[PDB]
Amino acid sequence: KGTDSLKSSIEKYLKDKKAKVGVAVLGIEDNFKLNVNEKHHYPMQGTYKFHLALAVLDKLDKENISIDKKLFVKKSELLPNTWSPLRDKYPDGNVDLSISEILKATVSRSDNNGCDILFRFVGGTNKVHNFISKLGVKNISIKATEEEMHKAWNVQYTNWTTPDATVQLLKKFYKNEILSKNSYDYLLNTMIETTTGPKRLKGLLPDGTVVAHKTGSSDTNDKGITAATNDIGIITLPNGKHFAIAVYVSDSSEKSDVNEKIIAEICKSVWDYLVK
Ligand SMILES: O=C(O)[C@H]1/C(=C/CO)O[C@@H]2CC(=O)N21
Ligand SMILES: [Cl-]
Repeated sequence: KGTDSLKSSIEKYLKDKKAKVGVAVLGIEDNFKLNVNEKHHYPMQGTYKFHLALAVLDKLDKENISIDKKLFVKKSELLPNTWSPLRDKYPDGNVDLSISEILKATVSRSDNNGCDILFRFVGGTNKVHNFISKLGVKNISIKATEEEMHKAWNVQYTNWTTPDATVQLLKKFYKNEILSKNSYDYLLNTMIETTTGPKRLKGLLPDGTVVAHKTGSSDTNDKGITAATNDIGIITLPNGKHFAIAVYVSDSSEKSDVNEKIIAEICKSVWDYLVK
């Protein structure tokens, strides 16, 4: 009967997939809800740079600090051997960068040094955890910086979420219940104006569908397990309405192109349902 047939359709798709896949959908203006494998903790990876950006922009809003205020970034903070367009652009460090530019690198391009710079700015991972909890969203654990996750293999699992929590947080954000209008407009634009994950949530959608999103990805260990392949965001339906969706393909033995196709197929079948 509608939602449960779509849910059964997704579960049948997931049966032969060697991964633990979590799915959540929340209508923005017309309450719609769908969960698959909700009672599970999924490693977030890069998706938690969205949570960090909320915390940075909230701090700017509350303390009346301009997004153009510049922060001095020491060379020792532009770590090597990590994804970081910031360090590529400023290899020698010791540069004054506006918060706006660090945020853009972090959200739109998933900069890891940008991420840790901003964690320092808001007072560390626990401060972001508290900020998120006090918004009334439970079941998000934020324990490790990018530099910390790049050490032991296990550390990435201490940044975890249920799919429900993400989609609740995306909806609060998207309905502008969190930020000032200017902070909201900026974060939203950087989530639309990203080049990442073209084969994930957006993979099978019609050309030009606007999708504000944040990806997350992990390494693959030598037992062929890719810990995390994620995409979360807000999608615009043909009638101009929206839905928040989060897909976490975790602890997967499948090849990377299958992991992305899973996100794209699931999103497509949710799209088809709400369009019909
Ligand atoms: O497009 C719409 O009319 C509504 C809808 C209808 C089907 O549940 O559900 C999704 C949530 C939303 O905004 N959409
Ligand atoms: Cl690969």
